Amino acid sequence: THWGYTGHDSPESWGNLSEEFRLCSTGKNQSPVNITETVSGKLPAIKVNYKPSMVDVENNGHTIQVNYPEGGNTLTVNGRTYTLKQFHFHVPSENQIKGRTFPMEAHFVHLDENKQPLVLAVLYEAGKTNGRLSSIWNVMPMTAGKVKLNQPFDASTLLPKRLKYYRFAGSLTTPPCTEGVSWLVLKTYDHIDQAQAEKFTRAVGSENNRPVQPLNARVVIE
Ligand SMILES: NS(=O)(=O)c1nnc(NC(=O)CC2CCCCC2)s1
Ligand SMILES: [Zn+2]
Repeated sequence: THWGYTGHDSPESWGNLSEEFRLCSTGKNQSPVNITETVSGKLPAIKVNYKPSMVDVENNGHTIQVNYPEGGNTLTVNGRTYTLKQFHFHVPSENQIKGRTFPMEAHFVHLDENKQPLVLAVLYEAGKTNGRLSSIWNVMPMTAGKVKLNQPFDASTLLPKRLKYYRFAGSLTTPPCTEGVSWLVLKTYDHIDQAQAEKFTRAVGSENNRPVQPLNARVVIE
């Protein structure tokens, strides 16, 4: 069933579009969130194991996604290795820090051996063109369709050297809004410029950011 960010299909309505999307409205750990107060805790360090891989880029009406057919881009935290299935973008950002909304957000989506989801998010400030993201922008399908990018791609370079993060539990930010998703949101911002935001949006069709969901009982660790 169709869903989106304007009209009757918009997030306020995802629950009612079908039986499967019901959690979108009745969830109590829904993403995104606005990150206000936090608990200072001694979090486990992220280990990054990203390397050049043969990737392919997809526009599906909703977002611009880079998919990894072959495993071997992984991420280790507290003993468990999480495999990157894909990364993708939202303009503007979905999550917020202290009321604040970022020009763009990227979500690196992993599963461990046990099919336990983990999203790693990177927020982008407005600034200089993003040189590392040009490879992907330069062949971004501006209407629905999957090309297959011919230069290996190093997600390595989209992650910062400084890897402090907010930690909470949540959900898919797109239907069916499944919960039980680990969220790790990176304190070091990257950057994109005006041209890049508008181009992603041009292509996707609209702003693609679900509204911030109430934390409820959840604590964000910092
Ligand atoms: N907008 S977002 O970053 O929260 C999303 N990222 N991935 C999404 N869906 C999938 O990755 C497929 C897969 C299917 C079942 C296991 C978990 C997720 S929504
Ligand atoms: Zn996302």
